[PDB]
Amino acid sequence: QKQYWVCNSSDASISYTYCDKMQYPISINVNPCIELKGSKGLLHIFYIPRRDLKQLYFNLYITVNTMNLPKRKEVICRGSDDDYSFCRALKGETVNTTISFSFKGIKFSKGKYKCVVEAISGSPEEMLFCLEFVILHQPN
Amino acid sequence: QKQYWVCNSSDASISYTYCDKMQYPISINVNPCIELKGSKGLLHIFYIPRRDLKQLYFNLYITVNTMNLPKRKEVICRGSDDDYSFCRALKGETVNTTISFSFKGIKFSKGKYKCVVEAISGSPEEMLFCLEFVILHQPN
Amino acid sequence: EPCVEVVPNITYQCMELNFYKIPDNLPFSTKNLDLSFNPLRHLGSYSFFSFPELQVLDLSRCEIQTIEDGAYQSLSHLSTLILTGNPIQSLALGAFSGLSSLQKLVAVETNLASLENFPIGHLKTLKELNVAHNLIQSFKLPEYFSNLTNLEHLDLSSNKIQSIYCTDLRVLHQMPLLNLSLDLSLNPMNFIQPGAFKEIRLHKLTLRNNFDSLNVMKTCIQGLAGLEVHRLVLGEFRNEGNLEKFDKSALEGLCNLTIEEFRLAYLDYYLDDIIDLFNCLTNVSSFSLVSVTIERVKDFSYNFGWQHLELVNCKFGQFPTLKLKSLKRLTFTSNKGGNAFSEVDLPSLEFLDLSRNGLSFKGCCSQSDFGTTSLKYLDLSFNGVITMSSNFLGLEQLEHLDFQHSNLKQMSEFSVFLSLRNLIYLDISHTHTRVAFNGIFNGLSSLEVLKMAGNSFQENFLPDIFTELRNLTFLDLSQCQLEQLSPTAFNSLSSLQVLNMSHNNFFSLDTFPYKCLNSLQVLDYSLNHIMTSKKQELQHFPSSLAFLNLTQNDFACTCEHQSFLQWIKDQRQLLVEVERMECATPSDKQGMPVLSLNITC
Amino acid sequence: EPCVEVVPNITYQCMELNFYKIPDNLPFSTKNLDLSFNPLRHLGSYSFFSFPELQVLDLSRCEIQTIEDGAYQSLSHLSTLILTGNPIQSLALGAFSGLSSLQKLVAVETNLASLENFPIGHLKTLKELNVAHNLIQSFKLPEYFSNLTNLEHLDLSSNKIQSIYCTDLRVLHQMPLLNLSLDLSLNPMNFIQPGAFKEIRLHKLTLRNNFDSLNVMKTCIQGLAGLEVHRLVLGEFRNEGNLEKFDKSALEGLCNLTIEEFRLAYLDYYLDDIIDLFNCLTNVSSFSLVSVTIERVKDFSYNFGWQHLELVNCKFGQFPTLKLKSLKRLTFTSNKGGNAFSEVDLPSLEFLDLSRNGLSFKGCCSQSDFGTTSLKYLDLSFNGVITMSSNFLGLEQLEHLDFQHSNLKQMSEFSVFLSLRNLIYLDISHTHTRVAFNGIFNGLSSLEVLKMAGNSFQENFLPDIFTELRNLTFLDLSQCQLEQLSPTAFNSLSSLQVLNMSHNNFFSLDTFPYKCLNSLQVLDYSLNHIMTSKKQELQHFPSSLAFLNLTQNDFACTCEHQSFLQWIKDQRQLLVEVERMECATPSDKQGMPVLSLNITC
Ligand SMILES: *[C@@H]1O[C@H](CO)[C@@H](O[C@@H]2O[C@H](CO)[C@@H](O[C@@H]3O[C@H](CO)[C@@H](O)[C@H](O)[C@@H]3O)[C@H](O)[C@H]2NC(C)=O)[C@H](O)[C@H]1NC(C)=O
Ligand SMILES: *[C@@H]1O[C@H](CO)[C@@H](O[C@@H]2O[C@H](CO)[C@@H](O[C@@H]3O[C@H](CO)[C@@H](O)[C@H](O)[C@@H]3O)[C@H](O)[C@H]2NC(C)=O)[C@H](O)[C@H]1NC(C)=O
Ligand SMILES: *[C@@H]1O[C@H](CO)[C@@H](O[C@@H]2O[C@H](CO)[C@@H](O[C@@H]3O[C@H](CO)[C@@H](O)[C@H](O)[C@@H]3O)[C@H](O)[C@H]2NC(C)=O)[C@H](O)[C@H]1NC(C)=O
Ligand SMILES: *[C@@H]1O[C@H](CO)[C@@H](O[C@@H]2O[C@H](CO)[C@@H](O[C@@H]3O[C@H](CO)[C@@H](O)[C@H](O)[C@@H]3O)[C@H](O)[C@H]2NC(C)=O)[C@H](O)[C@H]1NC(C)=O
Ligand SMILES: *[C@@H]1O[C@H](CO)[C@@H](O[C@@H]2O[C@H](CO)[C@@H](O)[C@H](O)[C@H]2NC(C)=O)[C@H](O)[C@H]1NC(C)=O
Ligand SMILES: *[C@@H]1O[C@H](CO)[C@@H](O[C@@H]2O[C@H](CO)[C@@H](O)[C@H](O)[C@H]2NC(C)=O)[C@H](O)[C@H]1NC(C)=O
Ligand SMILES: *[C@@H]1O[C@H](CO)[C@@H](O)[C@H](O)[C@H]1NC(C)=O
Ligand SMILES: *[C@@H]1O[C@H](CO)[C@@H](O)[C@H](O)[C@H]1NC(C)=O
Ligand SMILES: *[C@@H]1O[C@H](CO)[C@@H](O)[C@H](O)[C@H]1NC(C)=O
Ligand SMILES: *[C@@H]1O[C@H](CO)[C@@H](O)[C@H](O)[C@H]1NC(C)=O
Ligand SMILES: *[C@@H]1O[C@H](CO)[C@@H](O)[C@H](O)[C@H]1NC(C)=O
Ligand SMILES: *[C@@H]1O[C@H](CO)[C@@H](O)[C@H](O)[C@H]1NC(C)=O
Repeated sequence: QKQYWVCNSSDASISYTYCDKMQYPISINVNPCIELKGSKGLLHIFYIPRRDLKQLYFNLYITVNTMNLPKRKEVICRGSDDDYSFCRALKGETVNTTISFSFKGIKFSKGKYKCVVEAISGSPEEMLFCLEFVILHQPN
Repeated sequence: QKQYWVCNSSDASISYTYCDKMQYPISINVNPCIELKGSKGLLHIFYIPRRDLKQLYFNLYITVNTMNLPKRKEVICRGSDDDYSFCRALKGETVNTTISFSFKGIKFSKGKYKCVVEAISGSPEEMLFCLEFVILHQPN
Repeated sequence: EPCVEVVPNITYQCMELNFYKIPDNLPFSTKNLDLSFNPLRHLGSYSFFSFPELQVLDLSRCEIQTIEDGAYQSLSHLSTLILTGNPIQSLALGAFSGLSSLQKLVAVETNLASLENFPIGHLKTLKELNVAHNLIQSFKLPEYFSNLTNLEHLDLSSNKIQSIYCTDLRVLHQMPLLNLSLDLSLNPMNFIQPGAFKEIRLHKLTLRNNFDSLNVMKTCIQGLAGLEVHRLVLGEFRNEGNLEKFDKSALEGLCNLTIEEFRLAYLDYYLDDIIDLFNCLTNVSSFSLVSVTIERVKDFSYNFGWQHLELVNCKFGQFPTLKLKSLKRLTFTSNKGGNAFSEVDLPSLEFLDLSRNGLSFKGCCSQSDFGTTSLKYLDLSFNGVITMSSNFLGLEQLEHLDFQHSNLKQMSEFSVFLSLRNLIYLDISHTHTRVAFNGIFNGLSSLEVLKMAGNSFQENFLPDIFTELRNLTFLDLSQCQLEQLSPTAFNSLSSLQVLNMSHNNFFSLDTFPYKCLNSLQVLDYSLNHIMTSKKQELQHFPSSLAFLNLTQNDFACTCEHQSFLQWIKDQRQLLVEVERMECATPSDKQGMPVLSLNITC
Repeated sequence: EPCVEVVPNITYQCMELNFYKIPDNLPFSTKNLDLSFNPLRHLGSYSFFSFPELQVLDLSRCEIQTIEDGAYQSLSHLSTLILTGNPIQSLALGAFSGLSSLQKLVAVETNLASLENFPIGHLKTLKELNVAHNLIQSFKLPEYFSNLTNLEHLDLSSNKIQSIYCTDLRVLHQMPLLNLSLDLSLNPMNFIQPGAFKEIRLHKLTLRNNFDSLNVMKTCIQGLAGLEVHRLVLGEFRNEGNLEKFDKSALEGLCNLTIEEFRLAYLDYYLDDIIDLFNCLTNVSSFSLVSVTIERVKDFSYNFGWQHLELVNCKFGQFPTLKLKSLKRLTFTSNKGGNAFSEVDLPSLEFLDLSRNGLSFKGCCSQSDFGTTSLKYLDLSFNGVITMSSNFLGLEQLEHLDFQHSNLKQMSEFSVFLSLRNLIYLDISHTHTRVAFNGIFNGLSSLEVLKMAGNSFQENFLPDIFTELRNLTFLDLSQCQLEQLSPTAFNSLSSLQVLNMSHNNFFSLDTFPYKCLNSLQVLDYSLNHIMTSKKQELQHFPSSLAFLNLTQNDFACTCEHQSFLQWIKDQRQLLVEVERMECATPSDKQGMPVLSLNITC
């Protein structure tokens, strides 16, 4: 498997690889790099979906240095008149977008956090891609 | 056992008798009589306790025409600097008082509601009296 | 067989298979062929001849430079084309020649430049035309649109449309019967000369994120006058740049139009008062807000004529105080900010839904909390903490009631559902309830569905609480940590068909309680630990019983209670998945299905 | 033996037994004789001679008209008299003659008229004197009070005291060392001439419900000037008539006094703003409100010097916003009105208690919610809904934490107690928690007591979550519906002494998990259904085990697993109440104690 690097901060080393048989390319950037201490920034994405990005959502499987957390379900855009403009896209339509984010207020232990991301969308609710992220964390 | 009548309203027939071996007299009045539909009135009490009315409370055992409800615990006056003046009384000290009450907002079925009242007080937490009330209810 | 085969001889999809021509080995009679992400640099005359019968075609990202005249010729019954992402620099006039029944045409991300040099002018029965993300400078409808009827959707979003002129839409005046849902989103526009829209009729109109300031938006809304749109949608997107300002002067002049349904989607400015805004959006029959942060607003009370109101995903500071004389339906779901509830006054309200807000009640339910007297539907599920202090007084016409996953309190202190004499559906599941009063379900004489899963009982004993529920057909008592039943509990339940008793802690299987249930069809005893019985009295079940789930629970396959296993193998016409019932206690006999074992003794 | 006998030869109580004289059959050496509600119309000289040694005497409602001189003569060691309810119309001078050590004298409901013709003037070592509900018109202390030292309480409530004069309390000036807790409640008073209290020192003073208007109260408070009371209590009673009015002008002039602790108990007027009231009650070191309805108050933020604040049983509209620079302890318990929580700013706070209010949190716990950084104690039990969105950040010095019977949320989504490295006590019981993350108890390296009863686990399996809790001595896992243990779960718990595992659903008793717990003393497996074991491997328990409760659960006394019952009867030096362990499964062998049965086979 090939390793795709993203960014380094003072206390993080985000990276990712592909989950399943499908290996459709994707371009992800974050500016500035995420500090696992409370951060704020922009997330730029360039993609060409293989299904309609309609009622897209994410399944998140997180692991904290070999302890599993429960499965998370994040609904990105819902039904009709959604917050984001990119989720009216169709197959083969280029998506080229930027989303702002911010967070703070939780202490994390040192270790090797890992996250499997499963995107689900479409009318028959099939999967779009699966990525596996790896985050190393050494405070200071 | 002797039956002590209290008052009649348009839809209630309150009455009471004594529970246990102790049969210390007590004078209870309500004006106007309680309507089991939402009411408001005054409760006049004349009594001579056999123990100190200190940190008094009530245990209530209610029965709705042969179905028991859970036991209720009503704290009348608590610790120090209590709301009522009568619960600084001592044994043999006359209590002669009036308390206002009001309620509304619950539908009751016809039947033969029954309530056993156990007063507990004192420093070693012993019982003061026990009365058994009977309420007949026929709406309209 | 390169192409994947989805449905036998009908649907054949094969994407990303590095093709260079239409495949030939596919059946002669197939429909809805998916063929995308395959390099086909050029499309030729009579390309699809192996498929005389066909419904759906799809050519996405199949990088096509030129479609020549006569393609798709031998192809009718084709109701859909998807030409998304194909860079087309020369579309030969006369293409799309033979398509007698074409309804949908998707040409997105094609390098379109205008609509008069677009060969769809002989088409008909065409309903939807999506040309979005193209390069279109002028919103002038060409003449052939008159010939083109049945058109219902026309999406031209994310184009380069800068201005509108009165000469545009000079066509569309000679259309007596015309339903057109238009969409112009993310078009950077700064000039709409007055009188453009006039005697025009649309069925929907969406204008999201195409105004760069407040004055631009004001003048553009002024440019609309006499438009008569049935449903108007304004707003913007969280993904892009937003309005720095939104005050009472904005959205004015929207009173020269004729609107019937309005929606505002995703403001980013912290709106501070609702009236003197939305001022001439009265007499609109349907009002809706989605993702608007009106959290510092004091005067919500005002008399609008709104027959339907919806607030979804908004942030608030306090619960809005509503006073609306004619509002039949209210939907207040998934909101975030404030967590409490206060009295509202809705004299004509029939449908209420406050779900997933997480807000608290105190003295929940009475006709003095909602102000109405004819409320047929009520949903309070997934909220924070509901305190019962009044059985539903003045709400005697209420057929649907849902509480699941809230936190009910004081539910065993009186007869809580005592007034609800016309109630069909009741759901109290995973409310932290502890049933300790026989008579909790008093007055529910019309109930048919009763769900309560996840609610314990006093000392884990099921008392006689299902009396007077004689219409009950569905009863769900699962994950209530039950250990004993009263021998006469399901009496009078002559109409029960499904009875769920799964995942409790039972040991003995008794057939006496169900002796007289003439309509039972499903009986579920699944995740228990049923090892034995009280005796060998286990008689026949009621003849109606057609399914008996007993899988997944612990059995003991030893000499003792061999008669129990004999009696269960005595009936295989009722068990469900005999593969999943096995032994567990004797470590030598483990994982062995119960019906298979022949044991001595 | 008419008189009931409480403690052998020590305490003899006999009330309502229709006596007419002191009983003679009682032992010669008895103490604390209770003798009340018995008709003794007259008390005579040397009445109590059979009791040379005696501590407590009680004559309540024993209707006594005259006590003659010389009674109680042969009676020392008597530290208490209770003459309540006796109508005394002639108390002979010289009564109470011989009582060398008398401390308490209760003369309530006696028909007293004044304090100079009261024969307690030779008494000494007398601490408390209660003369309440009498008929006393004048608050003039007699001279003999100078001779009477050690007096600490003087309750004269419910008397007819109308006015105070400067000549009153001319005594009490020649008392260098004097602690006197005075009480004047329900005395209808309308005149306190100025200068009465001056150079006077009290240790407590209670004035509840003795002012009929606002101006009367104002002038009376003016009559107090230079009083120097250590603790002042004002207010009124719900039982009587109340003040029609309470504004900022009231309670003024209370600034000429020297108060150190203040309490206001039970206002009936809906107070509307706290400052410009309580204005010159600053620099008071302790402030308290009980049963005051300050529900419409906006500006709670102001800089008082209050080192201790208490709000009990009050009604509020919003959570009061506190900004107090020096407030070490806060108690906010049992309040009623408003249900939410907002940030406070208490830079010097060490004790916090918000229990039984029923209020909700959102993002509960961080040093930005309380503004402090040295908080040793925190109690949030019996509240509504607490949402975890921050592990306790900035609260690293916190030794006590209680959550029981609240409703926690999001507790298995990260390490919630990750910062609390100095924590001794943790109580999360009957919070609706579903443990589904190994690592929920990460960071609690100093924990010694852990209580969690009533919290389920994922699929009812106990995982290895008690690692790093190496100081744990008390562990409570009861009514968690557990069915299986991991074979290595209580490892590293070398200091555990009590282990509660009562009222789960177990079937087998395994002794392997507890193989190495060298300090275990109590093991509780009570309300389970333990019938068998996994094998006959059950070895010795750790030698320290001195108690093993196994009562109340179902046993099966048949041929099969007879070895199990043999191994349990193999150890009677550890069982608890062998009377309560019996058989249940074979209906012939029912209610028979397990250790008693001798069965064949
Ligand atoms: C009685 O109530 C129980 C609720 O406890 C119902 O159980 C649910 O039954 C379905 C059907 O077996 C379960 O779904 C299964 O899920 C697994 C895992 O996702 C999947 O692999 C299976 O193929 C199947 O879809 C479900 O987990 C189970 N529990 C819940 C909470 O839904 C039961 O169906 C009810 N019985 C009747 C007769 O209605
Ligand atoms: C054996 O136990 C299983 C569960 O342990 C019982 O499950 C069957 O459960 C499924 C899921 O609840 C039922 O499914 C259908 O589910 C959809 C979900 O949206 C619902 O909308 C449909 O109305 C429908 O209920 C399924 O109906 C149910 N089986 C039957 C026969 O109703 C199972 O019932 C037990 N064995 C037997 C023979 O019932
Ligand atoms: C382990 O935790 C359980 C909690 O489930 C503790 O049980 C409690 O034990 C006491 C002592 O037997 C019970 O009190 C008894 O109450 C009855 C009825 O009031 C009374 O008749 C008895 O004389 C006795 O006082 C109590 O009900 C029971 N349950 C609860 C909820 O408190 C158990 O004590 C703990 N074990 C150890 C070793 O700490
Ligand atoms: C057998 O089971 C019973 C309960 O089923 C165990 O109970 C004993 O429980 C009582 C009540 O919890 C303990 O009581 C004392 O309770 C007061 C209540 O305020 C508490 O403040 C004291 O600190 C003390 O815990 C009692 O200590 C406890 N027994 C023992 C030995 O600690 C019982 O423990 C089980 N059998 C044995 C031999 O432990
Ligand atoms: C980003 O951070 C990662 C992790 O700290 C760096 O990777 C490691 O690089 C150091 C330095 O060469 C090695 O000693 C480690 O063995 C590496 N570990 C792993 C797991 O790769 C990485 O070099 C950083 N990237 C940049 C551009 O500085
Ligand atoms: C108060 O109400 C009770 C109950 O309605 C009355 O008691 C009953 O009196 C009627 C009339 O004489 C009898 O027919 C019933 O048999 C009585 N029932 C019981 C249980 O006593 C009572 O008379 C009323 N009191 C007054 C003063 O009117
Ligand atoms: C995405 O859009 C931005 C907006 O101008 C553009 O600069 C960028 O080049 C686009 N991405 C790609 C891959 O072209
Ligand atoms: C109780 O007090 C009131 C107040 O004046 C009085 O009228 C009444 O007589 C008293 N009760 C008795 C039994 O004297
Ligand atoms: C378009 O308008 C006509 C006019 O009645 C209506 O029948 C039709 O349903 C509308 N189209 C849609 C998609 O609703
Ligand atoms: C349901 O209950 C009502 C009221 O008890 C009764 O009239 C009706 O016959 C029952 N059955 C049906 C199918 O409505
Ligand atoms: C009375 O005051 C003295 C003075 O120091 C004190 O020692 C004593 O404790 C006080 N009395 C009470 C009951 O606290
Ligand atoms: C408790 O834990 C602390 C920190 O791990 C440790 O220093 C101490 O020795 C332990 N035991 C006691 C009795 O404090």
